This record gives sequence, structure tokens and C-alpha cells, in this order.
Amino acid sequence: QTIQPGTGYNNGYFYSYWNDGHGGVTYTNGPGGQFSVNWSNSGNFVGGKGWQPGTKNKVINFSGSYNPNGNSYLSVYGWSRNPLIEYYIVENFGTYNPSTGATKLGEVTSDGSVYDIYRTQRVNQPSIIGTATFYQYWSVRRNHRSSGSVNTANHFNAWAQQGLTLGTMDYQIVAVEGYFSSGSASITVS
Repeated sequence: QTIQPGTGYNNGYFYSYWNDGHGGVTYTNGPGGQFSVNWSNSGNFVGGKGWQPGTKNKVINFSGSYNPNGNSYLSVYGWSRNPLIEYYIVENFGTYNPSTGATKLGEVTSDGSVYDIYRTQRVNQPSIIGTATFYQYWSVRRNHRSSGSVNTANHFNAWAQQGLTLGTMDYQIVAVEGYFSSGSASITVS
């Protein structure tokens, strides 16, 4: 069903939907691991389905249609505590590369493509434990796609070789983020 921002479980899957209050975004939970997002001249939002808690060796499958009209990205997104880390395994993006401004650490090959690895610090920013300072880790896929499988272990292992040691995994979802743009997406996670 179409819902306002919140979190919970739907048809077997955890979901999280958040927006900045701007307006112009419609998020709907669908059958199984499906979610749909339609937006038009939106603000900043993030929505998707997955697991709570996630794991360090989950193989995530996703398929569907991803049609951004401007700034937006499709990625595996989640958090870790001890250390506090916000991470992204970006599979596709619109007009803006989300890693712009982040520091490149290295590269990793996974699921049919090379990914560029970056990291950036967020100081006194909102987080799953409140206002805090933490790193944001990014794996950005070179060959964009809207369906496939992501072996998260390959990314966590590569990040560990670069010095990141994830601790307790919090939620882990396939998410569509939008940033003052328009678009539509219907994604099914499994």
C-alpha cells in the first residue's frame, strides 16, 4: 500500500521509506519484495525493501524497472554499528555520480563488473543512533544495470582490505534515492 514515511515489515521484507518533507514522492509497498516509487519535482527521499537485520554474506537479487529523470540512484544500502558506517553498493544512477567528492580507495570486481570504492566522512549528521560522525562507504558499479545479483561479501571483503571493519549489521535494503528530480521505479528484492 501507499504509505507515509516509516519502517516495518511487509510481505516478508523489511522496508524503510524516508523523505525530507518536500512533497512530490509516492512510495508504495507491493507484493513480496516489491516496492514502487513515483516522483515528480521531489525533494530528497530514500525508499526500499530488504532485511532487518542484514548480514555480511547476503546475496541480494533485484529486478524491475528503474527510470530516473534526473538526480537519483539505485543501490544496496545499509548501516553498521561499532563501527557506525553508512554504506552504498550503487548499481545504477541518473545524471549525477553519487561518489562525486568522495575519496577513491580502490577497485573490486563483483557480479560482472568492476566497482570503484570511495569513502567520505559525515560530521554531526543524522544516523541510526542519532547525531553522530561516521564514514560513508561506496562501491559504484561501472556497468549500470537495473536487475541482477549483488554478492555483498565481495564488497565487505574489499572494504576490509582497505581498512574498514564492519561490526554489527543493521538494516540492509535495495533502495531508490531521489534528489530534487522526477522518475519512476518498480523493484523486486529477493
